[PDB]
Amino acid sequence: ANNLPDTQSSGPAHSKETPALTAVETGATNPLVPSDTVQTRHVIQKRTRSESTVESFFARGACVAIIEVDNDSKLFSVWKITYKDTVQLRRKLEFFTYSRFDMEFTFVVTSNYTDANNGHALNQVYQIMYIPPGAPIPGKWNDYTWQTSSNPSVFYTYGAPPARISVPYVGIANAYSHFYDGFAKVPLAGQASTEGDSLYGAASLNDFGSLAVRVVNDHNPTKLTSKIRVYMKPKHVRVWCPRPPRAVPYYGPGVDYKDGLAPLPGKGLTTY
Amino acid sequence: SVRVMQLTLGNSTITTQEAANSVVAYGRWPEYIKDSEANPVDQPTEPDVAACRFYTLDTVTWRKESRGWWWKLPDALKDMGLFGQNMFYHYLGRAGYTVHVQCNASKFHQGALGVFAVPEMCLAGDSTTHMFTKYENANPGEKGGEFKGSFTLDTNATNPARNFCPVDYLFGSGVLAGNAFVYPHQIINLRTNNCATLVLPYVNSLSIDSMTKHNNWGIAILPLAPLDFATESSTEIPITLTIAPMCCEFNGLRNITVPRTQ
Ligand SMILES: COc1ccc(OCc2ccc(COc3c(Cl)cccc3Cl)cc2)c(Cl)c1
Repeated sequence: ANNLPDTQSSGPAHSKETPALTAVETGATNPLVPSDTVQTRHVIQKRTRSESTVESFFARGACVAIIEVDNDSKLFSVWKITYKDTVQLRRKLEFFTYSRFDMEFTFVVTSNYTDANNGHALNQVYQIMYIPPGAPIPGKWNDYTWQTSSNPSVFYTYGAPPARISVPYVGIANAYSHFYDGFAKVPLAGQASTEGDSLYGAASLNDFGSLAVRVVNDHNPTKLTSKIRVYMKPKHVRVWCPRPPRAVPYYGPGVDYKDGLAPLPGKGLTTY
Repeated sequence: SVRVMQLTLGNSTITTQEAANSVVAYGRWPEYIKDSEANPVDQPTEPDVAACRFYTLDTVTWRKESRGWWWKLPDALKDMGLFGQNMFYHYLGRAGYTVHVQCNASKFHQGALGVFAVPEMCLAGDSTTHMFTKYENANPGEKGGEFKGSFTLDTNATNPARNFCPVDYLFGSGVLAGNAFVYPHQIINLRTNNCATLVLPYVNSLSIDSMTKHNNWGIAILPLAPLDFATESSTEIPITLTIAPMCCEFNGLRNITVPRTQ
């Protein structure tokens, strides 16, 4: 996040040192600066790379999900936690193979009457319950699971500033894997083809669990719908192994492609 | 004294025996770009004596009916010797100036000319289409332009003139001319002086810019008190304009620029 070096003045040359010539076969990039190939003046550099630090690049709340609940089973909804339901944050994360950070979740809740001239309801309160992989998932908008004696819940009152909570680095590995070239199972010799088969590039069937959202108020016959837009921001970021960015449209959770396979336009070789 | 001076730049010298001091705009003398304010990294060219010398643009004539004249810098000097060559061969250019306006008469003549140096002197157009003045009209070169006594809207839709319509009392830009004194200036009152001398530093929001796309200064000359003589309804006295670029430095050399004309 710092300063750039100054340009030193450089005069003419006539020597056996040729920085302009190189050999990219080695796998290295030629570290030339302007003064290597032209005469330069002294410039005191004041520009910095403060905004392109790994932290500043991700320091934005991106939408990862839009959970919908109809307060007239739709009285409650469950969202399997992921960053792949949307494309924008996903593409930025995928510039790297591994990552490690904390997360900040902000929830923007909106609601409205479906009918322009019918129904009425008192102010709604929402419960956003996190169900860690293993915990019982709600079957009804009002069954015993909503007691949350151990699961973390967030109760949001409609109209209040967006709710917000922080989550630590929760991975079971030392870093989050954006790419996993493997399987969760190894098919063994002799077992039925139905056996030992698993998805390519998938780890746990339930990585991070899911969110169960519901309106706590008793539902009125009035037609109402609410939407909880989930925004996530990685804070305290560290990333490893850069990768080229996604060039064609995403086709699922994997690196699969199908449709926009011809991303580049035509342009004449000798056309400026 | 305040009245006698001699200016020498390169191979050119100007003498005056009736000056009224000289003005140094904003109290800043022209200078070269410092390393702490430098932007383009390539080695600059500094023609020095070949470009920083006095160039005499065309002489205009003042009559009882004149409304005023205007020029744009570096535009008015684009065809001036090696200054013009360097201007067109380089992407970027920077320069300050010494503007010397000349106008002598006699002890029986009257009149006062207001000579103003305006940074970013944007002028008003002639159509209902905003910012419609075309490049060729905005950059007249050494011949410059003239102020008018009234606004006249160009209505030829088939062939719009796309020119300026600078009304004099509106300073050609929608402001009152009497307030133009907030800009560096001098007055050539015939009963007092022969000339006006202004030293202009480079003014811009950047250290260096494109001289072909952008005019930094504008020179406006308005008759504050009209020309009058003895009893000759007929009177004409010339106004000669001599300008010298200062501290010229250019960056970004390539093939020469040949702008479209007329
Ligand atoms: C590589 O990029 C990643 C890695 C992991 C991720 O998710 C891990 C994750 C694990 C638990 C929770 C649970 O967080 C919550 C809690 Cl406790 C209470 C209330 C609401 C929430 Cl929301 C949320 C996200 C995401 Cl979205 C991107």
